[PDB]
Amino acid sequence: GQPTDAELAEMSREELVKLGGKIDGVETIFKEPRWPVPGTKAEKRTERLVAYWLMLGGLSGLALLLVFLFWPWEYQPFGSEGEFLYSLATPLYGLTFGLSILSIGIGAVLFQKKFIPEEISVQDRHDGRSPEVHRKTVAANLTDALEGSTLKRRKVIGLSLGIGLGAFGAGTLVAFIGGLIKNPWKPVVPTAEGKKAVLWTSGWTPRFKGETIYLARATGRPGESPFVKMRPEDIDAGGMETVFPWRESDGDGTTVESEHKLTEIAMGVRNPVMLIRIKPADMHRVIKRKGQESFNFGELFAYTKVCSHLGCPSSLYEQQTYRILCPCHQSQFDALEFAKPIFGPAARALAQLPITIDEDGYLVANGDFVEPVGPAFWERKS
Amino acid sequence: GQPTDAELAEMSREELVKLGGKIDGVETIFKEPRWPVPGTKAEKRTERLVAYWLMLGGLSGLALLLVFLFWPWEYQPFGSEGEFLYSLATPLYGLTFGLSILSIGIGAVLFQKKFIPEEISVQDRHDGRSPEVHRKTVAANLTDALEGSTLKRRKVIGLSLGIGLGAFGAGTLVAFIGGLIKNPWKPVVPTAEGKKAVLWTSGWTPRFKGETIYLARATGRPGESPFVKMRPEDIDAGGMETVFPWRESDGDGTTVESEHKLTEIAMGVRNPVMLIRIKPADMHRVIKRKGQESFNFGELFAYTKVCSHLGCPSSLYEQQTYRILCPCHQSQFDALEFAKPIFGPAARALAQLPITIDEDGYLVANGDFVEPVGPAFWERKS
Amino acid sequence: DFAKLAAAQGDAIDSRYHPSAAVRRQLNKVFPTHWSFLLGEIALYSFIILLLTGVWLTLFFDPSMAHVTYDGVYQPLRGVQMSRAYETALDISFEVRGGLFVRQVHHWAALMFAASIMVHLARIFFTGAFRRPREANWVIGSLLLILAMFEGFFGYSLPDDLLSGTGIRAALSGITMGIPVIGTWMHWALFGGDFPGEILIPRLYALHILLIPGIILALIGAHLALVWFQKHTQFPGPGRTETNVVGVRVMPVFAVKSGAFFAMITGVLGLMGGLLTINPIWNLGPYKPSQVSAGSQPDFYMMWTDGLIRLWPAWEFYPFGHTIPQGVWVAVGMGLVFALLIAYPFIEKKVTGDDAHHNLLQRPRDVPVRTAIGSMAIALYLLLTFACMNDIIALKFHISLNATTWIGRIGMVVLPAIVYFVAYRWAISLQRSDREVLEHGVETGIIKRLPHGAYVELHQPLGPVDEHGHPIPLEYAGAPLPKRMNKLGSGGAPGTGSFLFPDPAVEHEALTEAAHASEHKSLTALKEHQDRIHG
Amino acid sequence: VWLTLFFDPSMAHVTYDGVYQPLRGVQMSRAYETALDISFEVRGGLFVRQVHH
Amino acid sequence: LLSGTGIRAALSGITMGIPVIGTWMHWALFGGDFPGEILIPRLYALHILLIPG
Ligand SMILES: CC(C)=CCC/C(C)=C/CC/C(C)=C/CC/C(C)=C/CC/C(C)=C/CC/C(C)=C/CC/C(C)=C/CC/C(C)=C/CC/C(C)=C/CC1=C(C)C(=O)c2ccccc2C1=O
Ligand SMILES: CC(C)=CCC/C(C)=C/CC/C(C)=C/CC/C(C)=C/CC/C(C)=C\CC/C(C)=C/CC/C(C)=C/CC/C(C)=C/CC/C(C)=C/CC1=C(C)C(=O)c2ccccc2C1=O
Ligand SMILES: CC(C)=CCC/C(C)=C\CC/C(C)=C/CC/C(C)=C/CC/C(C)=C/CC/C(C)=C/CC/C(C)=C/CC/C(C)=C/CC/C(C)=C\CC1=C(C)C(=O)c2ccccc2C1=O
Ligand SMILES: CCCCCCCCCCCCCCCC(=O)O[C@H](COC(=O)CCCCCCC[C@@H](C)CCCCCCCCC)COP(=O)(O)O[C@H]1[C@H](O)[C@H](O)[C@H](O)[C@@H](O)[C@@H]1O
Ligand SMILES: CCCCCCCCCCCCCCCC(=O)O[C@H](COC(=O)CCCCCCC[C@@H](C)CCCCCCCCC)COP(=O)(O)O[C@H]1[C@H](O)[C@H](O)[C@H](O)[C@@H](O)[C@@H]1O
Ligand SMILES: CCCCCCCCCCCCCCCC(=O)O[C@H](COC(=O)CCCCCCC[C@@H](C)CCCCCCCCC)COP(=O)(O)O[C@H]1[C@H](O)[C@H](O)[C@H](O)[C@@H](O)[C@@H]1O
Ligand SMILES: CCCCCCCC/C=C\CCCCCCCC(=O)OC[C@H](COP(=O)(O)OCCN)OC(=O)CCCCCCCCCCCCCCC
Ligand code: HEM
Ligand code: FES
Ligand code: FES
Repeated sequence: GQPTDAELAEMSREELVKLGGKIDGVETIFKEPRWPVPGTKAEKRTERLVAYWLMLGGLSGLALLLVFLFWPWEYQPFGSEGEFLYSLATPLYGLTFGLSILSIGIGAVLFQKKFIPEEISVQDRHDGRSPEVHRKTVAANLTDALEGSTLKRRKVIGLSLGIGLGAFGAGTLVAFIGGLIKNPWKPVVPTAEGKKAVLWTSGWTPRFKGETIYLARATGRPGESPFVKMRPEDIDAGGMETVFPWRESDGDGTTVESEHKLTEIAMGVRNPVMLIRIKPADMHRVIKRKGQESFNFGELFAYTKVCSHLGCPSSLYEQQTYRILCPCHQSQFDALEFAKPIFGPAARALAQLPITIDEDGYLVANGDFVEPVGPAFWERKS
Repeated sequence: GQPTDAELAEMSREELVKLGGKIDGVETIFKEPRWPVPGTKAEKRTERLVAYWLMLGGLSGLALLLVFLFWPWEYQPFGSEGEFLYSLATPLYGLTFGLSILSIGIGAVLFQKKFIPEEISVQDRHDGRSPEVHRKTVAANLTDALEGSTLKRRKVIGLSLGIGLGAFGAGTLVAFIGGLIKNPWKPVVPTAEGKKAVLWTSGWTPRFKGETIYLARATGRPGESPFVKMRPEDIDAGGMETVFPWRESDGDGTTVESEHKLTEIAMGVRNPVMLIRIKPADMHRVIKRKGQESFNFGELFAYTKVCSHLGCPSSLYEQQTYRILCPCHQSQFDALEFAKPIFGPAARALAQLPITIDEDGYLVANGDFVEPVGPAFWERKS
Repeated sequence: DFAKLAAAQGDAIDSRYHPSAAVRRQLNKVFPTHWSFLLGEIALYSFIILLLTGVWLTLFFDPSMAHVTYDGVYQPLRGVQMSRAYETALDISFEVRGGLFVRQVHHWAALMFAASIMVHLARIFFTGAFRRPREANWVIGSLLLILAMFEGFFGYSLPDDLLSGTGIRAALSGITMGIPVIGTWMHWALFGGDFPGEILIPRLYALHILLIPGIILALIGAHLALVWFQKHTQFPGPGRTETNVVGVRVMPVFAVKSGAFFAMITGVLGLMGGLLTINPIWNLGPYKPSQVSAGSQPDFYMMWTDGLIRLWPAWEFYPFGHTIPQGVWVAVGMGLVFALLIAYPFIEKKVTGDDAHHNLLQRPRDVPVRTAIGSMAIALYLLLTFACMNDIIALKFHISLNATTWIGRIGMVVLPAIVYFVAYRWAISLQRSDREVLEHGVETGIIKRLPHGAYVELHQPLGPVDEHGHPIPLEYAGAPLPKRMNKLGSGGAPGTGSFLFPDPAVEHEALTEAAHASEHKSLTALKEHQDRIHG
Repeated sequence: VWLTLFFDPSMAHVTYDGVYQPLRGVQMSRAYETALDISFEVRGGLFVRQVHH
Repeated sequence: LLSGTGIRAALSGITMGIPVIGTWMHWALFGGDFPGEILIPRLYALHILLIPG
């Protein structure tokens, strides 16, 4: 029960380790070497085994360096000599790296399990409820700090500090978050009926009364003339085409003024629509919505692609069933009837675009959606 | 010298604080309250002073909140009603916020300096050379961990682990930094003499032999026709114009194909050149460089704007002194002579562009710089 | 003279500072050597790899919606308008040496991070490591899991892709707009406008590389510090009590094996990044509101939220002139899930009454109701995940898509009940098996009695044997029981020579009796310590 | 943190088309555009960036 | 303009003037020539996460 002022000099390594364990509350029981018997060749075999694992790790690390610096990396076009090498380039990087570090780890584990001595050290756990001396001394220190400070005695300071901190926190939090806060209902998008909020308006909202908005088909041409006017004859019974609200002013993408209007048309969340041609035989099964009975142009029905539930496109059109399925959450809308959901999370029908043909026979929108078209939100259905 | 098993129950707060100080090596000397005499009105005045500071902090925080929520923020174009309010909008935010928190801090400092008791506590510093028990026990623990592990006896493991870790480290670091490393001398920029390095080539390098590269003036027009062909008559004696390497193929910025070539021309580091009209009276003071004697067209001299030292534009021009000054580090080049540096950090003359007039009189480069034009680097002058 | 250099450096360190006592405490700290306690280390190591690969990725990633035509190397996407984010992700994939590998190992590390967090949560929940001393640790770990989920969401949303973009559009935008009073305002604040607002990906990039990783790093620091100082709990065992830690010291064994385990986890993740393709965005065109795909799934750690979206039955309410879409249902469901997960230890202690300081873990069999509840929750989570995957499940395994949706809908209230009942009974039957072993000994081969033809299994008692054959039953002590003589001192001495050739008999005997002496020495040391604690 | 919530790092060229009139239709990088947005079109953004600097 | 001029001076010129590896450091920092399209994203990473960390 003494700190060993001078006995440490002659205390051996084992005695010093035991002393450290004792001081820390740790008693090492059965710390025994793995190879008490000397000169055996099983020891040499295990030595060679861990050495082989570490050397495999090193060889694989060298392989990683050699393949990384010297290998046919770099994308190779389809069906070109060197495509196979490129394809298995990254796999080789990963294989070499992972094998190297994994083999090093295996060697380290084997060294721990075969050479580092085995111990069952048991540590005294002093968890919970620090001794009463420490508890009461901490409590006394904190209480003396609080009471000596003379707080809870200067009522004016107690209340004034609270008011000041609360007001400063209020001001700071409000100034931090007001930059982010924006009004969703600020009228910004221009429209024939004056500026309106974004959610109400899509690319199909007439900017000026009587504007012509063609159901332009989006050819995949990279950049130039991405949207081209469309005609009813182009679609045939049981066919679907994704159309966009193209204006004569939004000409081809050749100019710089254009190719931004066209990019806006393409990136409009509520812009894309699906034009579906209902078969003449199945035209008798169509059930129409209130205020949407005349929306269809003969056997052409234009429904927003944006799913009424969370707004994913509902592109999966199934003919001979007339079901517009959404891939995001597997909701079917019955196209024959007004595009009402007959399965899945959706509960509101897809907005139906009024369509017709202008002069020259090109398909144009005969108005705007009679309801907001994207996914629903609080300020809706009124 | 005992842990006070049951004395802590009757130990008072002061005694417990002293005990904690003793345990931690801290002796609190002269912990005296600021207001030993009770009922004095100086105490009340100081109380009210700190309260006033905290209340000023709170009022200023509320002011920050109200100003942030309700003030004519938002940019106002110029000389507009509301421009004065906007100009001091942000200053009001900062004034209110800073005043609030500064007043809170002043109140806290005053409370500490006027009400919290004054103490001169002295702590026992046990720095340096932990007691020999701790030192020797740590050394024994580490040495036992090392020797017991049986390392420094398995030479094959000792060397194999080192080799493996070193090889893995080198594979990993090379594979980390290798993505970033790029040959600065990969021939990428096309040229009449085949692909050349970016540093060798600039916008004035003829892509094909005999190409016409007009010295186009960069009008400030926002986007359309930013670069316009130029004629010698446009400048007058003692005039400087910044010109760029415009090709007929790089037409106005109306198209999308254009407005990218033009943006490249504008953003070319080595592209901008300064065309200087040397006064005919001072034309006799001109000295000319080796191989640059015919570069000037009459009294027109085209020197790269990029300073020869660190590459800032040397845009400042002093006529009647003929000194091209660089703002970055105050280096002057004598335009009369070949643009050799006659002051400042620069040590290499600015590269001189050959110039002439094609048919119709428009100014066109009569070749390319006979030297690399940007700032110097290791692989230069050969 | 490396020894002299080490001694001099140690003396200099102990003179400038005085870390001798503290370092000795750290080295002597004892950690239990149970395998299940490495599950948290797996998550920690995956997190470290995530940091290291994320730094490399940020060195090459550009977050922006600024439209650009690719004009890169990847021929199948040339001249197509794309965000700079997608363009730089493609540049990492193709135009940076090893960038594809780095991003793949980063994504695989993210998946392993989520999976190992889930496995660690299962370990602690089923073993009762959240009780009185460590409910705060449980709480911060739950916050950590939520942060990991959402950071993975933002991470695979960072490179604007068709899949990730449609996932964002669904989850973030739709469910945010759905929220009744502040949904649209939250949407506009987050996106700075309508959904495709031109600040979304920069904001997510900041949140994902700086903000959320910073919070996760701080919480992991708190977690590891708490585990370090509230000494790690342990399973009941021979010398293990509520007031001691039986295991190995930090320095010689635990440090070495933890470092080696980190090396091996890094190796597994690198091998996956090499051999397995993760998120091949190049196949996925740049995000466009019109383009879609059939799959449209999130990473597995958000697959349960997506499956909740899919399965919940389209119940929308329409108050006076307003709408309460089906997204708010899932929002509230997620809120409930997180709230219950965070508040379970407090719920557990309110229900049961346990306010005792628990340092010995409980076997999941020994705690049936909690084991049953955890099994029920895991069954619900798996059902939700496979419901999210129902599209591909229906496609490959030929099941109607409607059939899978309704299987999920019915099973999210049926399968939890079935799994609860089965798990409760399974735990009680595991207890019954343990007591059978305690009272009869381990089972072995059958023998036919000499005089008559009775058959007796020839058990092996685990404790003192009565004067007659039957043994004195032992008392259950919360520790696993050996049900196979396999794992006891029976049939365990193969020729110790080598795989192909033997060793000299003298060497074999020396080694085998040395091992016998060592193992009986360990057993005797544990037995003596156990007797000393109470006796 | 507040600035990162609003800053967009990129050289992707863009015409401003913002609120600051003296720089309208001028080619600029997205970094500059979003710094201008912080200054002008975000409430307290000018103050936040100024106190940051 | 101001800060980009400062970058052009220091980060580009000083880096590219260094004798043995100057141009190699320049190209590896800027992803190519000075106005390389990754400079500001790289600095953003360095400035919000790496160096502040
Ligand atoms: C919401 C929900 C769960 C709806 C129900 C849909 C569903 C999961 C139905 C079960 C799927 C199965 C098992 C179809 C086989 C036909 C069938 C139902 C037989 C009867 C089932 C039964 C009780 C059999 C008794 C014996 C028994 C337990 C058999 C199970 C057989 C199987 C399939 C075991 C493994 C379970 C399994 C992997 C199911 C598919 C789950 C997923 C998400 C696979 C993901 C996955 C896919 C989809 C790949 O295409 C792929 C391609 C290349 C590499 C990797 C993968 C990959 O990991
Ligand atoms: C009954 C009983 C006895 C109870 C016990 C009492 C009890 C609760 C004790 C514990 C006390 C607790 C929990 C104290 C607080 C601990 C705490 C927070 C400490 C600070 C932690 C720290 C250092 C930093 C903060 C870290 C942090 C973010 C913590 C919170 C983690 C949580 C809960 C995040 C939840 C996020 C979430 C979904 C919020 C809902 C808001 C909504 C609906 C947003 C819209 C939304 C978004 C934005 C999506 O991205 C999304 C993606 C996929 C599907 C849907 C959605 C979606 O709906
Ligand atoms: C193409 C390309 C770029 C490729 C590269 C991919 C990339 C971008 C990044 C990954 C590349 C790299 C750098 C990989 C290697 C990563 C790495 C450092 C691996 C180390 C593992 C290794 C090589 C081991 C060798 C074998 C050996 C001799 C091991 C013993 C000595 C060692 C290394 C000990 C390490 C100990 C260790 C893991 C310390 C971690 C430090 C931390 C963060 C916490 C410590 C800690 C731990 C570990 C707990 O478990 C714990 C449990 C309960 C309470 C508290 C704690 C606690 O505080
Ligand atoms: C206790 C605090 C009491 C104050 C309550 C504050 C909430 C009431 C707001 C009062 C101001 C409204 C009228 C005048 C203003 C107005 O009409 O703005 C509206 C938006 O209101 C704003 O200004 C910013 C809102 C302020 C954020 C408040 C943060 C939440 C608070 C309540 C929580 C912290 C308080 C402390 C409690 C918590 C303590 C912690 C425990 C809409 O913006 P908009 O028309 O689209 O223009 C956009 C510009 O605002 C936009 O800043 C700009 O950045 C643009 O993006 C722009 O488009
Ligand atoms: C001990 C390690 C021994 C290995 C020494 C490594 C240095 C020699 C490199 C050997 C490979 C050179 C020939 C084949 C390859 C070749 O021609 O590439 C050149 C560039 O060499 C590369 O590949 C990447 C260089 C490797 C980085 C090395 C990092 C420094 C090392 C030496 C320090 C760590 C080692 C451990 C010691 C420190 C221990 C810590 C104490 C030029 O690229 P370029 O033609 O422009 O194409 C670009 C593509 O490279 C580019 O990756 C791609 O990303 C593009 O950007 C592309 O444009
Ligand atoms: C993050 C990146 C980190 C760096 C990692 C990557 C670094 C890789 C560097 C090695 C790559 C190969 C060097 C290429 C480039 C190279 O370095 O040039 C060589 C130079 O060898 C010599 O003779 C020089 C020795 C003779 C003069 C004696 C000088 C003593 C000096 C050095 C003492 C002062 C040192 C003071 C230090 C101050 C430090 C300041 C802080 C010769 O030209 P060459 O190898 O044929 O390359 C041709 C291009 O010269 C050609 O312009 C082009 O057209 C191509 O053809 C290209 O291939
Ligand atoms: C995927 C699965 C869903 C996820 C599941 C995780 C959520 C937590 C799990 C289960 C909670 C319900 C447990 C069952 C609660 C038992 C009810 C009772 O009757 O109370 C009897 C007790 C014993 O009393 P005893 O003296 O031992 O005598 C024996 C008498 N026969 O009393 C009490 O102390 C407690 C009284 C009230 C406790 C309140 C607990 C709930 C608090 C709200 C948290 C949300 C709950 C969500 C539920 C899903
Ligand atoms: C802490 C847990 C983290 C998780 C779970 C996580 C998850 C992910 C995932 C799954 C991806 C998708 C990768 C791909 O699609 O190829 C990703 C991307 C990314 N991560 Fe993280 N990450 C984490 C931390 C970090 C950190 C700390 C950084 C920065 C140091 C970072 C930087 C990035 C970057 C820049 C990307 C985009 C790269 C790309 O699109 O390929 N991540 N993250
Ligand atoms: S996103 Fe279309 S049904 Fe849910
Ligand atoms: S940059 Fe021109 S003198 Fe230095």
